[PDB]
Amino acid sequence: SKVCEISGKRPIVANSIQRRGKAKREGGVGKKTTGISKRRQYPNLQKVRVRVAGQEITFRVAASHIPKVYELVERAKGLKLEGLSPKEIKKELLKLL
Amino acid sequence: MKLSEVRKQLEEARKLSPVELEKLVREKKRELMELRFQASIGQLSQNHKIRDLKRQIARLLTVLNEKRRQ
Amino acid sequence: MRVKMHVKKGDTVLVASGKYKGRVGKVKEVLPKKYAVIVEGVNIVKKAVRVSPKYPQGGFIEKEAPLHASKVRPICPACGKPTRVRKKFLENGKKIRVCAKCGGALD
Amino acid sequence: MKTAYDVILAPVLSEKAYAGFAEGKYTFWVHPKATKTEIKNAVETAFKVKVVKVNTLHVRGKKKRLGRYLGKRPDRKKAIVQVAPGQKIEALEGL
RNA sequence: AGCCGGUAGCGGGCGUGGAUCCCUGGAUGUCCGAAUGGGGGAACCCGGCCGGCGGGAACGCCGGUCACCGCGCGCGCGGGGGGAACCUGGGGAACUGAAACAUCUCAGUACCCAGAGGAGAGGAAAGAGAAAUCGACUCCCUGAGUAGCGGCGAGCGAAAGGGGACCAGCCUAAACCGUCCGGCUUGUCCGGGCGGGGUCGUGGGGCCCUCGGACCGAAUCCCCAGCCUAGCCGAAGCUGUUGGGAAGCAGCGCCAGAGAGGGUGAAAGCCCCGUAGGCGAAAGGUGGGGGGAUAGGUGAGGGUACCCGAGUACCCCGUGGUUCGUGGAGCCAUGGGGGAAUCUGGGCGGACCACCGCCUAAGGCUAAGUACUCCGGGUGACCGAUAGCGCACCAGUAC
RNA sequence: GAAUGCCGGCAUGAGUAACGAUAAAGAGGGUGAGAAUCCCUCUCGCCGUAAGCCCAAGGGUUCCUACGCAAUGGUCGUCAGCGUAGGGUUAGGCGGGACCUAAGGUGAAGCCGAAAGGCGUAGCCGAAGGGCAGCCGGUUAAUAUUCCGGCCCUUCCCGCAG
RNA sequence: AAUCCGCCUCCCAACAAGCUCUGCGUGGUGGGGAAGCCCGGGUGACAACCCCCCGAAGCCAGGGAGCCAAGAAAAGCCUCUAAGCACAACCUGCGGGAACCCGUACCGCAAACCGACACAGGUGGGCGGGUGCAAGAGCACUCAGGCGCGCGGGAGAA
Ligand SMILES: [Mg+2]
Ligand SMILES: [Mg+2]
Ligand SMILES: [Mg+2]
Ligand SMILES: [Mg+2]
Ligand SMILES: [Mg+2]
Ligand SMILES: [Mg+2]
Ligand SMILES: [Mg+2]
Ligand SMILES: [Mg+2]
Ligand SMILES: [Mg+2]
Ligand SMILES: [Mg+2]
Ligand SMILES: [Mg+2]
Ligand SMILES: [Mg+2]
Ligand SMILES: [Mg+2]
Ligand SMILES: [Mg+2]
Ligand SMILES: [Mg+2]
Ligand SMILES: [Mg+2]
Ligand SMILES: [Mg+2]
Ligand SMILES: [Mg+2]
Ligand SMILES: [Mg+2]
Ligand SMILES: [Mg+2]
Ligand SMILES: [Mg+2]
Ligand SMILES: [Mg+2]
Ligand SMILES: [Mg+2]
Ligand SMILES: [Mg+2]
Ligand SMILES: [Mg+2]
Ligand SMILES: [Mg+2]
Ligand SMILES: [Mg+2]
Ligand SMILES: [Mg+2]
Ligand SMILES: [Mg+2]
Ligand SMILES: [Mg+2]
Ligand SMILES: [Mg+2]
Ligand SMILES: [Mg+2]
Ligand SMILES: [Mg+2]
Ligand SMILES: [Mg+2]
Ligand SMILES: [Mg+2]
Ligand SMILES: [Mg+2]
Ligand SMILES: [Mg+2]
Ligand SMILES: [Mg+2]
Ligand SMILES: [Mg+2]
Ligand SMILES: [Mg+2]
Ligand SMILES: [Mg+2]
Ligand SMILES: [Mg+2]
Ligand SMILES: [Mg+2]
Ligand SMILES: [Mg+2]
Ligand SMILES: [Mg+2]
Ligand SMILES: [Mg+2]
Ligand SMILES: [Mg+2]
Ligand SMILES: [Mg+2]
Ligand SMILES: [Mg+2]
Ligand SMILES: [Mg+2]
Ligand SMILES: [Mg+2]
Ligand SMILES: [Mg+2]
Ligand SMILES: [Mg+2]
Ligand SMILES: [Mg+2]
Ligand SMILES: [Mg+2]
Ligand SMILES: [Mg+2]
Ligand SMILES: [Mg+2]
Ligand SMILES: [Mg+2]
Ligand SMILES: [Mg+2]
Ligand SMILES: [Mg+2]
Ligand SMILES: [Mg+2]
Ligand SMILES: [Mg+2]
Ligand SMILES: [Mg+2]
Ligand SMILES: [Mg+2]
Ligand SMILES: [Mg+2]
Ligand SMILES: [Mg+2]
Ligand SMILES: [Mg+2]
Ligand SMILES: [Mg+2]
Ligand SMILES: [Mg+2]
Ligand SMILES: [Mg+2]
Ligand SMILES: [Mg+2]
Ligand SMILES: [Mg+2]
Ligand SMILES: [Mg+2]
Ligand SMILES: [Mg+2]
Ligand SMILES: [Mg+2]
Ligand SMILES: [Mg+2]
Ligand SMILES: [Mg+2]
Ligand SMILES: [Mg+2]
Ligand SMILES: [Mg+2]
Ligand SMILES: [Mg+2]
Ligand SMILES: [Mg+2]
Ligand SMILES: [Mg+2]
Ligand SMILES: [Mg+2]
Ligand SMILES: [Mg+2]
Ligand SMILES: [Mg+2]
Ligand SMILES: [Mg+2]
Ligand SMILES: [Mg+2]
Ligand SMILES: [Mg+2]
Ligand SMILES: [Mg+2]
Ligand SMILES: [Mg+2]
Ligand SMILES: [Mg+2]
Ligand SMILES: [Mg+2]
Ligand SMILES: [Mg+2]
Ligand SMILES: [Mg+2]
Ligand SMILES: [Mg+2]
Ligand SMILES: [Mg+2]
Ligand SMILES: [Mg+2]
Ligand SMILES: [Mg+2]
Ligand SMILES: [Mg+2]
Ligand SMILES: [Mg+2]
Ligand SMILES: [Mg+2]
Ligand SMILES: [Mg+2]
Ligand SMILES: [Mg+2]
Ligand SMILES: [Mg+2]
Ligand SMILES: [Mg+2]
Ligand SMILES: [Mg+2]
Ligand SMILES: [Mg+2]
Ligand SMILES: [Mg+2]
Ligand SMILES: [Mg+2]
Ligand SMILES: [Mg+2]
Ligand SMILES: [Mg+2]
Ligand SMILES: [Mg+2]
Ligand SMILES: [Mg+2]
Ligand SMILES: [Mg+2]
Ligand SMILES: [Mg+2]
Ligand SMILES: [Mg+2]
Ligand SMILES: [Mg+2]
Ligand SMILES: [Mg+2]
Ligand SMILES: [Mg+2]
Ligand SMILES: [Mg+2]
Ligand SMILES: [Mg+2]
Ligand SMILES: [Mg+2]
Ligand SMILES: [Mg+2]
Ligand SMILES: [Mg+2]
Ligand SMILES: [Mg+2]
Ligand SMILES: [Mg+2]
Ligand SMILES: [Mg+2]
Ligand SMILES: [Mg+2]
Ligand SMILES: [Mg+2]
Ligand SMILES: [Mg+2]
Ligand SMILES: [Mg+2]
Ligand SMILES: [Mg+2]
Ligand SMILES: [Mg+2]
Ligand SMILES: [Mg+2]
Ligand SMILES: [Mg+2]
Ligand SMILES: [Mg+2]
Ligand SMILES: [Mg+2]
Ligand SMILES: [Mg+2]
Ligand SMILES: [Mg+2]
Ligand SMILES: [Mg+2]
Ligand SMILES: [Mg+2]
Ligand SMILES: [Mg+2]
Ligand SMILES: [Mg+2]
Ligand SMILES: [Mg+2]
Ligand SMILES: [Mg+2]
Ligand SMILES: [Mg+2]
Ligand SMILES: [Mg+2]
Ligand SMILES: [Mg+2]
Ligand SMILES: [Mg+2]
Ligand SMILES: [Mg+2]
Ligand SMILES: [Mg+2]
Ligand SMILES: [Mg+2]
Ligand SMILES: [Mg+2]
Ligand SMILES: [Mg+2]
Ligand SMILES: [Mg+2]
Ligand SMILES: [Mg+2]
Ligand SMILES: [Mg+2]
Ligand SMILES: [Mg+2]
Ligand SMILES: [Mg+2]
Ligand SMILES: [Mg+2]
Ligand SMILES: [Mg+2]
Ligand SMILES: [Mg+2]
Ligand SMILES: [Mg+2]
Ligand SMILES: [Mg+2]
Ligand SMILES: [Mg+2]
Ligand SMILES: [Mg+2]
Ligand SMILES: [Mg+2]
Ligand SMILES: [Mg+2]
Ligand SMILES: [Mg+2]
Ligand SMILES: [Mg+2]
Ligand SMILES: [Mg+2]
Ligand SMILES: [Mg+2]
Ligand SMILES: [Mg+2]
Ligand SMILES: [Mg+2]
Ligand SMILES: [Mg+2]
Ligand SMILES: [Mg+2]
Ligand SMILES: [Mg+2]
Ligand SMILES: [Mg+2]
Ligand SMILES: [Mg+2]
Ligand SMILES: [Mg+2]
Ligand SMILES: [Mg+2]
Ligand SMILES: [Mg+2]
Ligand SMILES: [Mg+2]
Ligand SMILES: [Mg+2]
Ligand SMILES: [Mg+2]
Ligand SMILES: [Mg+2]
Ligand SMILES: [Mg+2]
Ligand SMILES: [Mg+2]
Ligand SMILES: [Mg+2]
Ligand SMILES: [Mg+2]
Ligand SMILES: [Mg+2]
Ligand SMILES: [Mg+2]
Ligand SMILES: [Mg+2]
Ligand SMILES: [Mg+2]
Ligand SMILES: [Mg+2]
Ligand SMILES: [Mg+2]
Ligand SMILES: [Mg+2]
Ligand SMILES: [Mg+2]
Ligand SMILES: [Mg+2]
Ligand SMILES: [Mg+2]
Ligand SMILES: [Mg+2]
Ligand SMILES: [Mg+2]
Ligand SMILES: [Mg+2]
Ligand SMILES: [Mg+2]
Ligand SMILES: [Mg+2]
Ligand SMILES: [Mg+2]
Ligand SMILES: [Mg+2]
Ligand SMILES: [Mg+2]
Ligand SMILES: [Mg+2]
Ligand SMILES: [Mg+2]
Ligand SMILES: [Mg+2]
Ligand SMILES: [Mg+2]
Ligand SMILES: [Mg+2]
Ligand SMILES: [Mg+2]
Ligand SMILES: [Mg+2]
Ligand SMILES: [Mg+2]
Ligand SMILES: [Zn+2]
Repeated sequence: SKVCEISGKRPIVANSIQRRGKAKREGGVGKKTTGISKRRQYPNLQKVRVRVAGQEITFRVAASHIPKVYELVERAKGLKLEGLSPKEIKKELLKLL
Repeated sequence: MKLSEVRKQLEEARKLSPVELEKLVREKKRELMELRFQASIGQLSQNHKIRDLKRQIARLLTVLNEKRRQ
Repeated sequence: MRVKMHVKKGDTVLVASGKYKGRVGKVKEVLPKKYAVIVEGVNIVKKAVRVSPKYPQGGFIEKEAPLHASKVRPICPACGKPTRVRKKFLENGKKIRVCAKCGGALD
Repeated sequence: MKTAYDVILAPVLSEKAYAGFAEGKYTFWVHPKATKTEIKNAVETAFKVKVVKVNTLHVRGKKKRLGRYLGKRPDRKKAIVQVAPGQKIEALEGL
């Protein structure tokens, strides 16, 4: 329920629209709206744990960009990464975005 | 303090060293305390001298500051 | 920035208006913040003074009351006539007041 | 620059302060920020004595008015310094 | 040529050897405050380290320094907080109106929040939309209360085009080349950095052949004009008379690129301050105008089909935006699922299909015309102390 | 000319109700322009698990002295918690800080949330709890475990000896 | 890590002692010191300063017993050891030096605090003497101390 660290996908506000009646295309009188109220659509955030330069790195990422984490790991092979902390490894991977 | 005395005080102050300017400020600050004491017992009819000394001291510290900025 | 004064202490001025109009006298003092001058022997008033160290016996003194600076006009020391003042740039070149009727210096 | 003469402002002029001269206790107005230790040193290098005891108290300014304008006198600080046996501060012996 | 603020006085001083005062720069600038050594009930309290002072080791004082986060190889640079409105983004009501009320309205308003700057946003067509057309964006007029939207109720309400203001266009990613670094799965490798190259819709670029060898020029830097932050010169009236007083009345004059206005004892072109017309910066600020640098900018065929921005386009589901409230509902945006291609690629012209055309998405920047008024000035068929700002006065005070 | 309109002024009620505990007063002397009301003396009455004394909050010079009485004081006022001025608060040992932790607050690590922000073991802050060395007397118009006197004590630094 | 603490075993000591700490008394020494009289001070006075009794809810204290509802933390302190360092360091005695910041006036059951007021209201802790009433902080009187409540004078109806 927050922000994708890879895509920047973020919760958005959407309306919930309750309708009644038969649609005109089916020969009905038409749809009537018995209620419109705000709600939120969340990104499909999940955890992606991954080992890079011998250290466990955790990403909070929308499912749509799960493969983008592994791409960042692949491209990480060309980086002077060993000896660094997880916080510092993470910053490097994200910089390759 | 007349203008001529102020010009002259500045010329002579700008020839002293920082160490000399400090000793002189210290001397004038004891002079200023003595004026204060005489003022508080109503024995200083020439009260303008208190303002004069304080601005003398300010001028000296201003020159002390000149010499130490570069 | 500064109150403009066409007259100073102490040149010779004519008092050209008021009860003392026509009088000539020296400017004893100029009061820029009141835009007023004090002319010797002009605008005399009786002031009450209390019995005091300063004034034993008490009674009254005589004081010169200020005159609006526009009521007064300098007497040119060259031609001896009441004059508006002009400005002249010398060769220094400082600026001086000069008489408008002839051209003499007033200072 | 800070000197002994910035710490010691004036003597305290009162019957209670004068009562102290007879036993070597001299009372000054000192800078409100001044510490007992620095008042000790200030008195010693100004009056050429040895201080063996310092007492201090803050003196709050008196609220005063002039017509419709209520105000305050400045806050002050008093120091009573005890000088070594047999010593004196002739400037205050005054009287 | 006077001066030591409002502020007189007491008591003393200063100034043509140029004071007070006004402008610019500098110095000093206790403590609190983003407050940042640490703590804290703001303006207090308590420390580490280096140096100094005292007889000084205990104690205290003086100077320097010590928060956190971001970025870049312990050190540097940056950030933090504030600002009357104006601006953009992230969120986002209700009364009310519909003479009840729920969709709808009020309104993406009020307000909360983040951010920006003297503006901000937007901006160089995957545009418009029917002109065989136009040619970034912004802003004004108009188109037009039109087209439309709408419990087709109440109401809501475009765009194109035309007239104007201003004017300006650029940098990248990828192919390919070079170089450095490291990865382990040893090289014709893959990855990372840097440099070159390249930037477009008459499609453009790369590579390969063939042909050909100075003019433009910044939005960046430099100089200068001009401007601001003090100022200066500036024409011409005397006499009598009534009056406390002349500027009124009278006599005789004069100036005017100045007869705007305000003062002066009453009603003054010529007494004063000004006005018309002119003049002025060592210093700081500005400089969009002028000049100069620099950055950058630049051919034609033919072949090759190497590149042309991906969890993207595209389709479906849930919504938002638009005049569009599910409507025949396209377009632009996107939370979920599925998921391409590189010009013979792709998006659009209001379902959809064909035809015919328009355009080049998934990287970034970009003056000016526009908004506002804390601040300075100018001007009112604006107020004149119950008015005009809440405050003409020691008011965001007393209370 | 009216809006129980708004602001201000001034009336009526009216010399009326009231003057705030039914613990209570009387006289003499003094001061002074002025005295039921201030000072002094005698007498009387009231409180006395308080209506006396000490401390903490809160208040902030109201404390002491001199000079005052326009207003403040429910009358009066020469008086005063009122006006003007001068003076007055002194600590190694009392209280708090340079010590400790409580709830709670804050918060390296970490977790969460459109933004603002919400949480969070350690740590830190947080007292009227823990801890820690001063008793009695004298002195001032006004301070006193603070000044002084007597007799004691704590910590820190340095040094000596063990 | 530990020689400390915990656990097991043995010996002695153990309701004794020992060591230690606090209270109270005494204690070199320093103070105080009434009525009355006289003008807060002098005198009383070279003051005296002793005996008996009552006696706390306070002190010794971290005391004892009973009970169930089962009754803070951390530092100071002591002990153990680690890096270290063992010419140092710490401990004990003694000596000299050093010892900062803030509060302290005054009101404080009230005329100075909260109630618009010098307001019969509200405001936490300690001391709160004597006699009698069975006791007591109750009640009456009264000590020290503090007051008569900031309008009065008459009259003697409803
Ligand atoms: Mg729904
Ligand atoms: Mg339908
Ligand atoms: Mg049909
Ligand atoms: Mg419908
Ligand atoms: Mg999850
Ligand atoms: Mg997973
Ligand atoms: Mg998806
Ligand atoms: Mg998917
Ligand atoms: Mg000067
Ligand atoms: Mg001038
Ligand atoms: Mg005249
Ligand atoms: Mg005449
Ligand atoms: Mg000049
Ligand atoms: Mg300084
Ligand atoms: Mg005395
Ligand atoms: Mg010192
Ligand atoms: Mg103190
Ligand atoms: Mg003052
Ligand atoms: Mg003054
Ligand atoms: Mg004088
Ligand atoms: Mg004078
Ligand atoms: Mg000059
Ligand atoms: Mg300046
Ligand atoms: Mg200072
Ligand atoms: Mg600060
Ligand atoms: Mg700080
Ligand atoms: Mg802090
Ligand atoms: Mg040091
Ligand atoms: Mg010394
Ligand atoms: Mg030292
Ligand atoms: Mg320092
Ligand atoms: Mg420091
Ligand atoms: Mg911020
Ligand atoms: Mg902020
Ligand atoms: Mg800002
Ligand atoms: Mg918005
Ligand atoms: Mg946001
Ligand atoms: Mg929104
Ligand atoms: Mg908004
Ligand atoms: Mg809501
Ligand atoms: Mg509604
Ligand atoms: Mg409404
Ligand atoms: Mg309406
Ligand atoms: Mg309507
Ligand atoms: Mg309605
Ligand atoms: Mg209605
Ligand atoms: Mg209704
Ligand atoms: Mg409604
Ligand atoms: Mg709306
Ligand atoms: Mg608004
Ligand atoms: Mg901001
Ligand atoms: Mg502009
Ligand atoms: Mg912009
Ligand atoms: Mg932009
Ligand atoms: Mg483009
Ligand atoms: Mg038409
Ligand atoms: Mg709308
Ligand atoms: Mg148009
Ligand atoms: Mg047009
Ligand atoms: Mg224009
Ligand atoms: Mg153009
Ligand atoms: Mg290699
Ligand atoms: Mg690569
Ligand atoms: Mg490379
Ligand atoms: Mg090209
Ligand atoms: Mg091509
Ligand atoms: Mg450019
Ligand atoms: Mg002029
Ligand atoms: Mg003129
Ligand atoms: Mg006449
Ligand atoms: Mg005339
Ligand atoms: Mg005429
Ligand atoms: Mg004109
Ligand atoms: Mg005119
Ligand atoms: Mg005029
Ligand atoms: Mg006329
Ligand atoms: Mg007229
Ligand atoms: Mg005129
Ligand atoms: Mg002009
Ligand atoms: Mg001009
Ligand atoms: Mg070619
Ligand atoms: Mg290809
Ligand atoms: Mg493209
Ligand atoms: Mg991408
Ligand atoms: Mg959709
Ligand atoms: Mg729709
Ligand atoms: Mg809609
Ligand atoms: Mg429809
Ligand atoms: Mg639609
Ligand atoms: Mg289509
Ligand atoms: Mg989506
Ligand atoms: Mg779509
Ligand atoms: Mg095509
Ligand atoms: Mg295609
Ligand atoms: Mg599309
Ligand atoms: Mg489509
Ligand atoms: Mg189209
Ligand atoms: Mg431009
Ligand atoms: Mg701009
Ligand atoms: Mg613009
Ligand atoms: Mg404007
Ligand atoms: Mg203005
Ligand atoms: Mg008018
Ligand atoms: Mg008018
Ligand atoms: Mg008025
Ligand atoms: Mg008004
Ligand atoms: Mg009027
Ligand atoms: Mg108003
Ligand atoms: Mg104003
Ligand atoms: Mg006022
Ligand atoms: Mg009517
Ligand atoms: Mg009425
Ligand atoms: Mg009424
Ligand atoms: Mg009525
Ligand atoms: Mg009314
Ligand atoms: Mg009326
Ligand atoms: Mg009214
Ligand atoms: Mg009225
Ligand atoms: Mg009346
Ligand atoms: Mg009335
Ligand atoms: Mg009557
Ligand atoms: Mg009646
Ligand atoms: Mg009656
Ligand atoms: Mg009555
Ligand atoms: Mg009553
Ligand atoms: Mg009564
Ligand atoms: Mg009498
Ligand atoms: Mg009497
Ligand atoms: Mg009386
Ligand atoms: Mg009387
Ligand atoms: Mg009395
Ligand atoms: Mg009793
Ligand atoms: Mg109060
Ligand atoms: Mg007062
Ligand atoms: Mg007192
Ligand atoms: Mg007082
Ligand atoms: Mg009193
Ligand atoms: Mg008196
Ligand atoms: Mg009175
Ligand atoms: Mg009176
Ligand atoms: Mg009276
Ligand atoms: Mg009264
Ligand atoms: Mg009265
Ligand atoms: Mg009253
Ligand atoms: Mg009197
Ligand atoms: Mg009173
Ligand atoms: Mg008083
Ligand atoms: Mg008076
Ligand atoms: Mg006194
Ligand atoms: Mg002591
Ligand atoms: Mg303490
Ligand atoms: Mg310390
Ligand atoms: Mg602490
Ligand atoms: Mg702590
Ligand atoms: Mg954090
Ligand atoms: Mg928190
Ligand atoms: Mg916690
Ligand atoms: Mg601590
Ligand atoms: Mg603490
Ligand atoms: Mg405590
Ligand atoms: Mg305690
Ligand atoms: Mg203590
Ligand atoms: Mg003791
Ligand atoms: Mg007292
Ligand atoms: Mg005292
Ligand atoms: Mg003592
Ligand atoms: Mg030894
Ligand atoms: Mg172990
Ligand atoms: Mg013992
Ligand atoms: Mg004992
Ligand atoms: Mg004993
Ligand atoms: Mg004795
Ligand atoms: Mg006695
Ligand atoms: Mg006696
Ligand atoms: Mg005796
Ligand atoms: Mg005898
Ligand atoms: Mg005897
Ligand atoms: Mg009990
Ligand atoms: Mg027990
Ligand atoms: Mg139980
Ligand atoms: Mg227990
Ligand atoms: Mg705990
Ligand atoms: Mg601790
Ligand atoms: Mg070792
Ligand atoms: Mg010792
Ligand atoms: Mg300290
Ligand atoms: Mg203090
Ligand atoms: Mg207090
Ligand atoms: Mg005290
Ligand atoms: Mg006291
Ligand atoms: Mg007291
Ligand atoms: Mg009282
Ligand atoms: Mg008391
Ligand atoms: Mg009570
Ligand atoms: Mg009580
Ligand atoms: Mg009381
Ligand atoms: Mg009161
Ligand atoms: Mg009260
Ligand atoms: Mg009363
Ligand atoms: Mg009361
Ligand atoms: Mg009670
Ligand atoms: Mg007793
Ligand atoms: Mg009986
Ligand atoms: Mg009994
Ligand atoms: Mg009984
Ligand atoms: Mg009984
Ligand atoms: Mg009893
Ligand atoms: Mg009872
Ligand atoms: Mg009772
Ligand atoms: Mg009774
Ligand atoms: Mg009794
Ligand atoms: Mg009594
Ligand atoms: Mg009574
Ligand atoms: Mg009475
Ligand atoms: Mg009464
Ligand atoms: Mg009667
Ligand atoms: Zn002349």
